[PDB]
Amino acid sequence: AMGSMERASLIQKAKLAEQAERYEDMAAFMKGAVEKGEELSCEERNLLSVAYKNVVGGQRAAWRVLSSIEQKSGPEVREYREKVETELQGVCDTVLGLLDSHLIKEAGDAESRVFYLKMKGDYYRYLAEVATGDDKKRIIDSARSAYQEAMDISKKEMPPTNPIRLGLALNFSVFHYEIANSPEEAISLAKTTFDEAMADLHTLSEDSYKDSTLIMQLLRDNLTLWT
Amino acid sequence: GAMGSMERASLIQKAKLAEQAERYEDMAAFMKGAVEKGEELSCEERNLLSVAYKNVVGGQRAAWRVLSSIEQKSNEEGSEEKGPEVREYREKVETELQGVCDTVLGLLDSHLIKEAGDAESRVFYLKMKGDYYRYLAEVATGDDKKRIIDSARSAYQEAMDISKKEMPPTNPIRLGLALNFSVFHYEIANSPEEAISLAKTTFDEAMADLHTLSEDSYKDSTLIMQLLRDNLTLWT
Amino acid sequence: DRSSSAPNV
Amino acid sequence: DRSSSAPNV
Ligand SMILES: *CC(=O)N1CC[C@@]2(CCN(S(=O)(=O)c3ccc(Br)c(F)c3)C2)C1
Ligand SMILES: *CC(=O)N1CC[C@@]2(CCN(S(=O)(=O)c3ccc(Br)c(F)c3)C2)C1
Ligand SMILES: [Cl-]
Ligand SMILES: [Cl-]
Ligand SMILES: [Mg+2]
Ligand SMILES: [Mg+2]
Ligand SMILES: [Mg+2]
Ligand SMILES: [Mg+2]
Ligand SMILES: [Mg+2]
Repeated sequence: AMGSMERASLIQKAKLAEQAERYEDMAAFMKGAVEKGEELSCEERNLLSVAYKNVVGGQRAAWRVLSSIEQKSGPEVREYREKVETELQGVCDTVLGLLDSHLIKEAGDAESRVFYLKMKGDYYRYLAEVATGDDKKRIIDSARSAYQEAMDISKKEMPPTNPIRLGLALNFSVFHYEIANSPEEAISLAKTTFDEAMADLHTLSEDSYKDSTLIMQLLRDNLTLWT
Repeated sequence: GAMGSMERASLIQKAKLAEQAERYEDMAAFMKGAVEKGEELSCEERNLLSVAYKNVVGGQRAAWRVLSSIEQKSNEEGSEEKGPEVREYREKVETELQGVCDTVLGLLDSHLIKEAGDAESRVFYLKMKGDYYRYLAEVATGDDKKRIIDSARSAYQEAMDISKKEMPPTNPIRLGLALNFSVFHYEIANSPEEAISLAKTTFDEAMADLHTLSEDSYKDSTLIMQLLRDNLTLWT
Repeated sequence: DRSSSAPNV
Repeated sequence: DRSSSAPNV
């Protein structure tokens, strides 16, 4: 049904779904919009991001509850945790599939390239949160590789206080701390990111000020937690 | 998958897990499976069934209201371009909401109402029938609307008749029924006088017997009585 | 402003 | 606490 809808209609319906807090619908509309094969604007990338983040966010929260109950411990909690986990992996695979088939390209601006590579890092990180096999090692390497490529571009092409560069650095620091068991790297990255961002904050455009300062606050909050 | 072959106890346990995970669609599916095992539900299990579907339909009702508001604002603005998308999406959400309501009413009819023994469970299920017809009525527009409203009224009235004969005036289920029937009167049947009269009578008769109410039901019953009062203040 | 129905216990 | 990642803007 999405294939037969016009791109403009899919974007409009994604915005309606957002207002209704119907994030699964919103994600489905944005998936349809991506599949029209045209680039996404900054605004449209935000819609795509919010939709899937909310979907996977609910699944991650549920997984954590069930995993906690399971570890305190019949087969029921294991089975149900596995069910939720499989659904979460399905959503991650869908997003990574879209990134690979449609969104990640050699061309287009640095901002969009960094954004999509960051997102690839994020959804491999969510897969890593529930991974246990030898697949775990591979998943972690995929996350790291995506983040690192994004970092290299952002350092070459983007100011230090750019919101996407900052958001990438924040999430890579979380990867280091929570996934890769590298607290030293997590803290060093977060501290360097914060200082370099603050040093150039006076050059940042006013339209990005709110977003960038929010990320910088989270860098600080994490640093306090980690030290 | 395939809940027919699953242990009833496992379905109940998974419903409780789903509740803790705030996975209400799953929770509802597990409780539907438990009902289909064919045994009566306890008070606790009826609560699980109620919470699950109420949360599911609650989210759909909230979304429908948002979309209906946007649709009407668009239409009344009367602009030559915008309107079709929001209508279509409102219709989609509405169809899903109607599907959940039909599932609940289906369960009540096929498994729960007939097979209920005691008055408490009978009143509870007849109340629930009233409620889910009321939710259908909120989005109904045709001549089907009149029929849906009559189905809600008939369910509520039968529940009321039993509760008056079999249950104390401070009983939580009797109170909950009376509250929701008063809301039906006010919001659905355009009968504010009946809404106010029912709510007022329910409140006074409950308050008159409050000193007899057991401590185990005290919190629930006083909460309903507060909502009766809040509605009365809103309606007058 | 909508009327209040019974909540989840 | 868990570490905080980038929120929805
Ligand atoms: C311009 C563009 O492509 N954007 C702007 C918003 C967004 C959606 C998600 N991000 S992010 O993950 O880089 C990020 C999230 C939160 C915050 Br406060 C932030 F500054 C960046 C980029 C797509
Ligand atoms: C014993 C039994 O069958 N119960 C107890 C709780 C419940 C599920 C919710 N109700 S209700 O809708 O009658 C109701 C809801 C809220 C409140 Br505060 C209340 F007093 C009653 C019956 C199933
Ligand atoms: Cl399961
Ligand atoms: Cl639609
Ligand atoms: Mg087209
Ligand atoms: Mg698994
Ligand atoms: Mg058994
Ligand atoms: Mg106009
Ligand atoms: Mg209709």
